[PDB]
Amino acid sequence: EGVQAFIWQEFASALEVIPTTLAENAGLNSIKVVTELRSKHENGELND
Amino acid sequence: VVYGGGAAEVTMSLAVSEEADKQRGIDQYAFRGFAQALDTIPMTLAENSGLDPIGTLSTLKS
Repeated sequence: EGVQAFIWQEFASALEVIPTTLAENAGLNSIKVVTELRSKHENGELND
Repeated sequence: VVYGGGAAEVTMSLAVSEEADKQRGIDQYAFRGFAQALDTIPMTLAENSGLDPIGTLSTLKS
């Protein structure tokens, strides 16, 4: 609950460009792929 | 007739983000972009007036 926290939200959002770039190079839709990254990670803590 | 002063922009912005929560599809980020784009005019008024933009939009949104 601070302005430093609002910067950390943008820090977390901008860090997701690496799997987004992998989706565009592979031709897959980034939102469909990144939606699966969000769907499997709450249970899968690593190696996903 | 409508009351301006940044009220027309923010009142049209929060509803678009609310619709995106159930109308997700592929265009979920498209509604979020238009919701954030409408709020820029209040932030433009915050820059010219010399006030904190984040505190202003946080108080108006809440």
